[PDB]
Amino acid sequence: FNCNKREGPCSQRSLCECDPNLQLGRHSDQLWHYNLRTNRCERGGYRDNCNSHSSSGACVMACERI
Amino acid sequence: FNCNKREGPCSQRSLCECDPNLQLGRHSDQLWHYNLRTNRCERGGYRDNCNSHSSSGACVMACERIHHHHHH
Repeated sequence: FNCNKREGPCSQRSLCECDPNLQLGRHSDQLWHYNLRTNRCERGGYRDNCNSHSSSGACVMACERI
Repeated sequence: FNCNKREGPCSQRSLCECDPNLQLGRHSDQLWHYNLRTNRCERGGYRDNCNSHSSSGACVMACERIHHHHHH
């Protein structure tokens, strides 16, 4: 399933299940990513990685589960 | 469709059809948004608006390419 925002769409799956450490595009400390091991969003994102989010609240809604 | 990223998911349509001027979350100069009238990705976006993108390339692919090809 696609993880590069430049190369195809990002499924709802991809937003949370893409490895956030894939260095796709420049890194930004103003973006956020979901950590599937901890079930928490954390600061930082690679801007062309499907698992990169524009805000913490965007990431929480997209990916964090109870 | 939903446009508030904090309150629900963003559909593929919402990425491109949400009004990019809707002031949902704090503005960021480094985000991008899609202008549906001109079919062009432009600089700036509001962090909690579904039409806010992490890079120009992300916006181009989702909106100038995919949405523009399919939406009718």
